[PDB]
Amino acid sequence: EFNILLATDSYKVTHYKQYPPNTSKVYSYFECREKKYEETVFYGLQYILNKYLKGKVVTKEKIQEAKDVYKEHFQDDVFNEKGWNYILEKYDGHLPIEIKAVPEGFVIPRGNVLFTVENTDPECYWLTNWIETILVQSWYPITVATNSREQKKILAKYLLETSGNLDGLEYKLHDFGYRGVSSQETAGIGASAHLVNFKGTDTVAGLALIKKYYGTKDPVPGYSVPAAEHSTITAWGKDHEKDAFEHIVTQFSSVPVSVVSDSYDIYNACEKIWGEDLRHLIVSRSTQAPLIIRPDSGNPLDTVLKVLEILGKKFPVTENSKGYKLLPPYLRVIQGDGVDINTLQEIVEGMKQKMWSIENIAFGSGGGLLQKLTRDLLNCSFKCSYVVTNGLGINVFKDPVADPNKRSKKGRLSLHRTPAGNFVTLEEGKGDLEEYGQDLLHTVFKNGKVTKSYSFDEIRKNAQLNIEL
Amino acid sequence: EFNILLATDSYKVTHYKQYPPNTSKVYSYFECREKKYEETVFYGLQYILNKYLKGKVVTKEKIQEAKDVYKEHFQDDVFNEKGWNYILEKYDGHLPIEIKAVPEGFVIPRGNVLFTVENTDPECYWLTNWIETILVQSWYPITVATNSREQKKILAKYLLETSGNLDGLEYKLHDFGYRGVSSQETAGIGASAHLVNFKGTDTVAGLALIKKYYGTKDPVPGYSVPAAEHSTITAWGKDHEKDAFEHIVTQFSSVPVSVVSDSYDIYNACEKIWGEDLRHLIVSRSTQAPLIIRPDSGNPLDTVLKVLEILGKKFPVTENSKGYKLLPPYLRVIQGDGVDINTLQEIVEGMKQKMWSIENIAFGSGGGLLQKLTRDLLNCSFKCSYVVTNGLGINVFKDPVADPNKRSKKGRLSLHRTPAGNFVTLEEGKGDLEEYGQDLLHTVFKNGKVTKSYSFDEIRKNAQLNIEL
Ligand SMILES: Cc1ccc(-n2cc3c(N4CCC[C@H](C(=O)NCc5ccc6sccc6c5)C4)ncnc3n2)cc1F
Ligand SMILES: Cc1ccc(-n2cc3c(N4CCC[C@H](C(=O)NCc5ccc6sccc6c5)C4)ncnc3n2)cc1F
Ligand SMILES: NC(=O)c1cccnc1
Ligand SMILES: NC(=O)c1cccnc1
Ligand SMILES: [Cl-]
Repeated sequence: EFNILLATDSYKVTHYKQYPPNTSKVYSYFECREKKYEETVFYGLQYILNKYLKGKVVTKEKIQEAKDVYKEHFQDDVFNEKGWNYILEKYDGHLPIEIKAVPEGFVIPRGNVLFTVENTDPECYWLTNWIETILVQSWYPITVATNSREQKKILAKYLLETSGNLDGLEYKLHDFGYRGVSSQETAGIGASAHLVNFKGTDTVAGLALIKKYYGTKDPVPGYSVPAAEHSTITAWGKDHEKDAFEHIVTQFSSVPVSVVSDSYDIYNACEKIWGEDLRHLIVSRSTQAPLIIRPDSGNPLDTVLKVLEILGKKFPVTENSKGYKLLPPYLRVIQGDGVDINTLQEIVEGMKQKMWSIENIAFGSGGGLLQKLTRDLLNCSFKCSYVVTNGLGINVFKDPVADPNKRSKKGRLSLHRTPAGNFVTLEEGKGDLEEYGQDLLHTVFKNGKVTKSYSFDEIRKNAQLNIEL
Repeated sequence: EFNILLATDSYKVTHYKQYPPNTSKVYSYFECREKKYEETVFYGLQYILNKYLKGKVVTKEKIQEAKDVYKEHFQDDVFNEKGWNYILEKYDGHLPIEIKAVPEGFVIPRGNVLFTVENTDPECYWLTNWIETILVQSWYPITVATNSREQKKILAKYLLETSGNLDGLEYKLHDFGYRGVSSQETAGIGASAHLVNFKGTDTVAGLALIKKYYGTKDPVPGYSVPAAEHSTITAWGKDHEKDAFEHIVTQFSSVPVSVVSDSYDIYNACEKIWGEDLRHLIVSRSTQAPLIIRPDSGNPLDTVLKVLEILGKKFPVTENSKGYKLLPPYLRVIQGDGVDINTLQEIVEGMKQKMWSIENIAFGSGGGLLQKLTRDLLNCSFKCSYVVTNGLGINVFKDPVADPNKRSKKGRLSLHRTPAGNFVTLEEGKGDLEEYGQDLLHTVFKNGKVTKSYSFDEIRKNAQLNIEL
């Protein structure tokens, strides 16, 4: 079982002896600091509140196990067994903490308060920063959702430019990162953060997380189609690649099917196997069940252009109303090797320069989508900004001399609409003056209970693009 | 509960229909492909075998749950219920799989088979690659352990050059990465891959993972010391940084204590507060309990050098037998910001040029140690190499025209010691010829049971550096 007593950085165990004497309150906030990723999607906190923070999280056994571990870990007795016993006996193991947060799915510019944490009992002044480590891991669902939405921005721009509309935009970036992430739990969290912006996923674990912690009107959060891998092609033997292709397309004749075609020679497969030997099987296919040719190797842009050029000469190409070339509706393409936000931009721009519509293509991303991201990318940070000591509050901050980018905000914080409809974070309790209207943070957690929640449908609506609205 | 049926890439649900008819065996292997990271530490598979693969992993309830999710996910009934029901009835939900692997902790050059997977029942030919996604996630503990051990090599070289020995080498790279990773489960896995090489960690989760899945003779795998964060300093007030310092070194007067000193001005704090105002508190400290000044900002190399020059002029420096300057034993330094393998190399090289011993310093790394890594880095791959169809085995592989690096191995594989003491992977069953001694691959899993396991103590032994030997 999970033990929140053992779910923190080791040094935090010793933090209670470091605060000034008579500290009654510790108040802290989370932000994506300014340093392009100018705006972030807030998503993932609700998962953490339910899975790890709500309910009876303290028991006598959990106190005892933390005791025994920390005695040997530090080779000394520094564990605050008294304060954890106080929480057990006084609150039946419920955390005396208040967390206020911007609604999930909201798109907020960099450098604004996203959530705040404070203790609701003077005796638990140390508890605020104890749970810093758990809460800061929200950087990851925030960064996946933000990085995924930025790629959707690129995709929407070139789809609209080459086709005249945004049809099928939500299926243009498909999650292929299950194997490429660091764990099963990461796969679920990251796939759900992708599904805030798109509908296509192969990481099954995201669907379960969404249903369990957020919910949707529809039965399934994400969708997928039948597809081949190298083992199901190569197992037929090198000389029988055509037999594998024919068997697979026939097996899924009425639904869309993706067939990786680069096992030996991608160019030969598109020109000779799909384009000649098996062309009859492809042309008969329905509009709703196209053959999706997937290259998996080589330079991502060079491969897509040569693949499209080959198919354009074996298959009937039309020109759409914007003047961009279109494969017949039974034939499409997916590029799922080496796709990240940077190469995605290079591919669609190169496709447009060669007059190919983005309608022809979808993208799969693995490591780029879920694994190649860090807390440093959006500068996610958690800092103390206000404490009460001897009954007097003081506005608290850091201001390192060698880096003004690491300066932290001062005092009690609030998030507001500006008169022009933008966002601003008010410092030093100044939101109490009511010059900017109402604080947009809501209490989402108080004294062990989740007090406000959002369905995954609300989050998706919140996270939409302007071009979509 | 965890459902193995919902723990794979979506398209693998459809793969049982794509293999050639009359296929009785699918045999697949894992390698860190060649393309410096010339050798990898094999670590982490035993965690996955116990947590996810062993025992009764299939139930009627699980099969039903999977059936309903996949019907909506694909908008088609494609799930192989008969195959999963066959496993329930014939083997009480135990997976008919055999996994052979190199012992954990072994240091193997790139491009060598590390483990193989095959089905043991002809009806379950599809199951070998169903569990590809689960197994491939071993890239992460392998990559953390490899990257951490390479940094230990760098540290070992420069400590030895500057001090004449390796005393304290195992404590020179400290895991700060708990908050910087993507999830709780990732934190446990990655911190345990670090403890294969070092003893210092602030990520408590990794300790429980080791004790539960690997084990140690010692009470705990990793250790830590009391340490301050910015909140415990800044909470005292901007004009009271000196009061916070003095309160903390007195609260932890008999154990080693790390104090972040860059809240406002790292160089003022070293020169004036530690250097003059609190110097008396410092000089009296024991060798066993030094003050560890920690800079958390600026250029990592420039800050460490300036910090050491400042301290060298306020405290009595000695010159060791190699001619390198040594702080007094009650005073040490830790750089725990912006540290990865590249900058770690720049720091110790810069310290050597300025004639500072590596004895003076340790390093703390967070994102670099546990989160800034991908499967691309060691090119961890899982590919099918052998199948039996119609009673005949055939050697299977991919060989994309665009990339020579993506070529896979052929046939049944074995791992051997060469005459010169190196390693070789024999293809096409040629290990049967017995010209190369015993296969170093061992059956670690068969038909639902873990058949050989290793203690964390033997893993640390296997992963030792040559310089340590
Ligand atoms: C693994 C994977 C599978 C499919 C898609 N995908 C669906 C698209 C879509 N839809 C959704 C289905 C009904 C309807 C539809 O016409 N389908 C067929 C279709 C159309 C275009 C493309 S391009 C690559 C595949 C494909 C398939 C509306 N519209 C636009 N682009 C879409 N891409 C992307 C993937 F990464
Ligand atoms: C968070 C943290 C804590 C300690 C270390 N750490 C211990 C070292 C060691 N030891 C081990 C303990 C007993 C004994 C010892 O002298 N201790 C105190 C000590 C000595 C050197 C240094 S340098 C930075 C900190 C520090 C502390 C022998 N020998 C060499 N270098 C060592 N670094 C590194 C960290 F990142
Ligand atoms: N459906 C796919 O093509 C896929 C899924 C997961 C990983 N790689 C590719
Ligand atoms: N002990 C430390 O100094 C520490 C731990 C975790 C994160 N940052 C710093
Ligand atoms: Cl209890």
